[PDB]
Amino acid sequence: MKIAVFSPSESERKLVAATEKKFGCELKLIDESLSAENVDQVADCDGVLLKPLGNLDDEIVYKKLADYGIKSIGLRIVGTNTIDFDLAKKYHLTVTNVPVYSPRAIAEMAVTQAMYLNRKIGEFKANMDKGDFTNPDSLISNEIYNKTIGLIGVGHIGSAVAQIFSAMGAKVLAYDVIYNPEVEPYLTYADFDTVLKEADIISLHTPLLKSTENMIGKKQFAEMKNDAILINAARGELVDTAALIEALEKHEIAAAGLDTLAHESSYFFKKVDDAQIPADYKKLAAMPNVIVTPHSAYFTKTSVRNMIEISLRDTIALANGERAHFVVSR
Amino acid sequence: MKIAVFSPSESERKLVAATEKKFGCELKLIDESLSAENVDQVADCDGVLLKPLGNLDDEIVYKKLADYGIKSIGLRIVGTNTIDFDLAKKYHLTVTNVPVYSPRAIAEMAVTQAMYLNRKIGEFKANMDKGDFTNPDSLISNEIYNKTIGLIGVGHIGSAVAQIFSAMGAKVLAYDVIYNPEVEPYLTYADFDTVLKEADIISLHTPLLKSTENMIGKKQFAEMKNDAILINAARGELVDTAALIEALEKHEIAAAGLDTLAHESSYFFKKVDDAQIPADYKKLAAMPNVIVTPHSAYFTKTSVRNMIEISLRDTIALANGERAHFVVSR
Amino acid sequence: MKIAVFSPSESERKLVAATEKKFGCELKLIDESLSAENVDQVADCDGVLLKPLGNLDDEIVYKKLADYGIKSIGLRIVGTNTIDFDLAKKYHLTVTNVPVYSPRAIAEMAVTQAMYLNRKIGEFKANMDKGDFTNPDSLISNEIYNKTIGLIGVGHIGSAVAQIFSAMGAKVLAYDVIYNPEVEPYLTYADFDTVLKEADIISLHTPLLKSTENMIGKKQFAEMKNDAILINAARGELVDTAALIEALEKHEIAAAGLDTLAHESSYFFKKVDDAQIPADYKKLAAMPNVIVTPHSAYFTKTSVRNMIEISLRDTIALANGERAHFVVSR
Amino acid sequence: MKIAVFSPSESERKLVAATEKKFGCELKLIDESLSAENVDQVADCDGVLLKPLGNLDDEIVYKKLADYGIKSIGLRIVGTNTIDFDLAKKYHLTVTNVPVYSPRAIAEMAVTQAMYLNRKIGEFKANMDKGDFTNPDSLISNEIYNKTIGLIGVGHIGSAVAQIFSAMGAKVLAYDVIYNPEVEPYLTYADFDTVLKEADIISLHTPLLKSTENMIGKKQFAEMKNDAILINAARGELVDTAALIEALEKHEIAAAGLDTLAHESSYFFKKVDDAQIPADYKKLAAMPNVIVTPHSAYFTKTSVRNMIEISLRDTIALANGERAHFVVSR
Ligand SMILES: NC(=O)c1ccc[n+]([C@@H]2O[C@H](COP(=O)([O-])OP(=O)(O)OC[C@H]3O[C@@H](n4cnc5c(N)ncnc54)[C@H](O)[C@@H]3O)[C@@H](O)[C@H]2O)c1
Ligand SMILES: NC(=O)c1ccc[n+]([C@@H]2O[C@H](COP(=O)([O-])OP(=O)(O)OC[C@H]3O[C@@H](n4cnc5c(N)ncnc54)[C@H](O)[C@@H]3O)[C@@H](O)[C@H]2O)c1
Ligand SMILES: NC(=O)c1ccc[n+]([C@@H]2O[C@H](COP(=O)([O-])OP(=O)(O)OC[C@H]3O[C@@H](n4cnc5c(N)ncnc54)[C@H](O)[C@@H]3O)[C@@H](O)[C@H]2O)c1
Ligand SMILES: NC(=O)c1ccc[n+]([C@@H]2O[C@H](COP(=O)([O-])OP(=O)(O)OC[C@H]3O[C@@H](n4cnc5c(N)ncnc54)[C@H](O)[C@@H]3O)[C@@H](O)[C@H]2O)c1
Repeated sequence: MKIAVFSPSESERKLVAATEKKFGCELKLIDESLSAENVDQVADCDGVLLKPLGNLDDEIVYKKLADYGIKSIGLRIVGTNTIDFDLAKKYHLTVTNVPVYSPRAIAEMAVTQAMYLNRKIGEFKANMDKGDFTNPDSLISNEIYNKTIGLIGVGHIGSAVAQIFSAMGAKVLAYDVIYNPEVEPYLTYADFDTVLKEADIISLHTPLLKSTENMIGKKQFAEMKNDAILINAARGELVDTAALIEALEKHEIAAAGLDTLAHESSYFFKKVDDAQIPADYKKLAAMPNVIVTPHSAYFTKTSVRNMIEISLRDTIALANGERAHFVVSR
Repeated sequence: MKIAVFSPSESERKLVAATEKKFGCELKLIDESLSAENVDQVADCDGVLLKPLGNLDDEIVYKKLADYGIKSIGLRIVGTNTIDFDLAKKYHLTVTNVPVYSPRAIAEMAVTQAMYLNRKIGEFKANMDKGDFTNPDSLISNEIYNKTIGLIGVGHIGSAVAQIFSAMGAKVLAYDVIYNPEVEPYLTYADFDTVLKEADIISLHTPLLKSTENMIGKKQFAEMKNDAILINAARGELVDTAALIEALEKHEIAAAGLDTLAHESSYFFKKVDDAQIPADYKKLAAMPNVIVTPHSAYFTKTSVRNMIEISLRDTIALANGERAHFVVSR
Repeated sequence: MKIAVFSPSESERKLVAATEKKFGCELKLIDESLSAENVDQVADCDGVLLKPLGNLDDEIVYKKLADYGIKSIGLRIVGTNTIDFDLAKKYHLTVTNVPVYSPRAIAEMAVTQAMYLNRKIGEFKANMDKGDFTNPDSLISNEIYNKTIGLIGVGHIGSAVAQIFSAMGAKVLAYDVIYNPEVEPYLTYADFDTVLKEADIISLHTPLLKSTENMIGKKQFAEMKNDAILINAARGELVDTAALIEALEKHEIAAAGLDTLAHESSYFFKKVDDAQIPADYKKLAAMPNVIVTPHSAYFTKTSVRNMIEISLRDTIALANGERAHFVVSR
Repeated sequence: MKIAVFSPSESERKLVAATEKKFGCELKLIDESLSAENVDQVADCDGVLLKPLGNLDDEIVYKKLADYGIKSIGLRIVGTNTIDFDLAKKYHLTVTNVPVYSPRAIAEMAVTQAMYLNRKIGEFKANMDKGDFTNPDSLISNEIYNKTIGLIGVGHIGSAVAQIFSAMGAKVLAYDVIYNPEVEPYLTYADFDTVLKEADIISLHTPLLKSTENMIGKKQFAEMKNDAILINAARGELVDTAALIEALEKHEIAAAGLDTLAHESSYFFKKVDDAQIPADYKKLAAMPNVIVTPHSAYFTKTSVRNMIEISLRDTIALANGERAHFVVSR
């Protein structure tokens, strides 16, 4: 039928025809995200796909959706915080989401950042920018199969990181609160401290909770090997940025790959002026042994494709009164 | 026994003591390369270990080796272009080398640079510098298991690139003029032209011969995919640098990672002033979709140790009358 | 505390001390499974672990459990059919289970059987038993990386089979009703018929439903490649045994590995006399190109360990009024 | 051109036509091995392709080759023990061979037999025959990623066994007298004795020399784990068959898979009567924890094709004056 798609990305636009054909449906793209202003635009539609910028706070929207026969909120993301479930239940609109879009995409960004820093390519470049094309011992590297990898958390994504590294021959240790037999071939569970002590490469794969805010701080960097490489492609708030920067400057660790940062929402996904970018980012950005990507581990064709198709699939099912995989409503 | 060592790296120095214990021999360390000037320091030595800066022109050195009972010359490296094998023969100096110190060192540089450029991490950084923290579609990436790898030449190193990439799920194609059943679990043989046409990532592993100089030029960039990544951790002269720069500038290929570059001799392995760095490097280094490392793919602990411990071991054998594994002709 | 363990296996007995220590609890093993007769034995216990032979039909058991403070039925299996949930809810006894004990154990049995039949070791043995130590062409094999694998269903177990085979270099196709991004690196989804047509090795990984009873029958064997190898380490009822036997005898397929068979419960896990074993089994047993194991893909140390520990873990939690992973009760 | 072929296998016959087209040459097929009796059939031939049953004793054959312009002798196999290299030299017959036709053929036999015996599939069958369909603890297995593999010798084949096993998650240890950096991602080097002590699965990949005959005897079985699996797809004479049988009978090791056996010449590759089969084979074949295959680890399509297409290719080159890759000394 006709499904409204709000807040389409440049990348989602490229998929529309394929998607229309595959699902035998029409997509109606609207350039802003859904809000009391432009809800009058789903009148001609049977369902709705959202990428909310900011909260759906008012109920004039939640009502007018019900009026037009819409029975679902189809989210093209994992995050649900913009969705007032108070109102959702009230108007009988269920909510679907997209939790798993591509674990390998994030995983591969993690491994990639780790590789580059291990090989010290940025430091070399910094050396070269100043005229130094030597091979000093300080920039000596090592084969990845001589490395121990430490995962904090596993999940779909950590599971994938281990698969990859273990496939290159590295030894992989993980701390976790749940035991999962699936990953045993690829890693060995150990506890938190042995993992911080013995890892050459550490990568974060922990959900953000009040209990894990700042779980990597000054104490942990000191416990880490001085030539270790931290990677955080999980949640910025897991790491104490200042403790990081300091650990970096005092050489208590060797490098870092960050696809997330605390207080990122202020500048990530945005165009901005110098005066708008925070100073901690600028510090990390100026370091040849640091990578920062703007939270784009996810950003592959498959992630983008799946974000559309999984959300559409569920949303159509609930337009037919059929059953949808990824509810979050009862 | 005592084996002399010429012109070690500062990281070669770091292993010395460990090597002495592990072999149970002494290592008379001389900073500068062997010459008529320092040849007499070998008097009290059994065998010799060589890293020649330059051609070994003088003959009075080859005589004096054989007058000191030196029965072989142990290249720590793979090159031979300074050994006058004619003089070696008269003085009955058998000549060993190290051809295989760490294929995976180099394979991993090549993989590492491919993944970084695939994830377009430097293009993201180039944006972030100008205030842009978005995810435009021009920087969308892909999972490695959706890419095709094309190898020109295989060899020890290429074989290793194929193992790793195919272990991450990629299709690996390879062109070679010699068949090796060993590598078929990891790749599929194809014609040169089909490799260029079909490969998303192309990595060169072809020796520099007279018939392979500028093997990749204008014609061949023309034949590649326009989102292709070209990796050269082999020999700079395999690639026509102007053809490459033009191809990059015109977006006829997507990225390149080069550990080696035509005309590098003049500045690789040196400290130099802006004026001494060529203009073709300055262009490449300015491109956020390019990586240049200073021929450091080899540079791991493992390599540095093997450069020493493999030469030593054939040098001690030949001194004891035994078999060396890496004797060399012409 | 003290947890009763009913119907302990010989293998579970070997784990008890380790388990007691790890969980800081006492295990009380009872040789029969739980029944109205011996329920008076959990009086001294705080929870209960079951391996039911046959249905828990009567409620004298379900009551007397409640009387003694027991708040859970802790199953050391996946199957719940013996559990009268009518009565469970009635006595406020929740039910836990063990769905995932070791996917790799089943997966590895599958791969193993497949390998052996591909290499034709049994046919060779049959040849040898008669005095033939030749290498006839009919018993020529091939490298596994020249093979295409077909999975019907994926799941945890199929996912694992693909990982392994793909790691050996084989091409892996799967049909499935759900899309799972996790397995894309290891297989390629295709539809049912292409998979039956193009696979050299096919393995079943489909749950038993009325819709999948006999889904492999005469029609399918005919569609399969004549030199293909079917493996069923899923559910016996998925395959039409007579259609199988016939396909085997007419050489419409080449071999089969079966850890399950229709009407197995009559003899599996049992000691029996010749007159007690069915004729279809005896036929398949007499074929050198057939393996039948008595439903023991699961049977490793890890499966057995996990079956105990996962069921104990949950069961203790519910003894404390804490939360248990694997409920099946509401 | 025309190349004669002597004593092809019936599976060698099957490839002939395909080979002719792929090379664009003829293949004059002669059933029996080259002799003074059939040497004259080569008159109209360019080069020759050899599978000698026996010693090439006569000299008048070597003369007549060189009178027919035959410049080389192309062994399709790896053996040389029937080539009188002395006579080859006078007649200027350069002598090629095939040492590397398919390392993975054999590696995969070795892996296949290890997994079958680890899963104890034959011990289960031995039980099922006697009416027992249970899962006693004496037949419990384990996941491959919990086992340690020990390789005595590496080589092309051993290297392949290490790749596969380490790709399934196992720890691989190897003893060798030569260092190869290439294999370090897949295994870790150790002493001979620590390999025997620590390995759950042991696979031999050591050439039969005078110094390796009965390399595995009573002493060494004594040193192995008592649930160890010994795999010999190398050369029978590496193992003391009586020591092995005694070790099995006494349960000093857990299983063995042998593709090769001391004194096999007398019955491997033949059809024979009970009376002609030795008693040490009869014992082994009776053990459900043993596998004997008739030296067929090599036997894949790929091998058979390479035995022909690698010899052909060096034989055509040498006939055209070009370089052969597998010329042989002594
Ligand atoms: N940068 C990105 O592009 C991006 C995108 C999506 C998700 N993420 C983040 O990456 C993480 C990994 O994703 P996933 O799908 O593999 O995870 P998941 O959410 O599927 O599973 C989380 C896992 O973390 C572990 N864990 C739970 N509590 C923990 C604790 N207190 N301490 C340590 N470990 C704990 C458990 O193993 C659990 O299974 C997510 O939690 C999310 O925060 C990042
Ligand atoms: N960047 C570094 O740090 C570094 C250091 C040392 C060596 N290298 C280079 O890495 C490269 C890969 O090494 P390798 O072990 O594969 O080399 P190798 O010498 O072991 O074999 C190279 C392969 O190239 C193939 N080849 C030959 N002629 C060819 C042609 N005309 N076209 C295509 N292929 C051809 C050969 O079959 C051979 O198998 C080599 O060129 C080596 O010089 C790089
Ligand atoms: N022999 C043994 O030792 C043993 C032990 C446990 C389970 N099993 C069997 O093996 C199977 C695989 O286990 P698992 O944990 O990987 O699976 P699972 O139960 O976790 O998942 C089942 C999967 O099968 C697929 N599927 C569902 N319906 C289908 C249909 N109609 N046609 C084709 N495919 C469909 C889906 O991908 C689904 O995810 C189980 O379903 C079970 O029957 C065997
Ligand atoms: N069963 C079959 O079908 C079949 C067919 C052909 C060959 N093979 C055999 O398979 C075996 C493995 O082949 P490969 O390619 O590894 O052989 P290879 O000749 O390539 O190398 C064998 C390795 O054994 C090592 N070695 C040498 N002396 C040793 C000693 N004293 N102790 C321990 N190790 C030592 C060497 O370092 C060498 O690396 C060989 O013995 C070969 O004869 C079997």
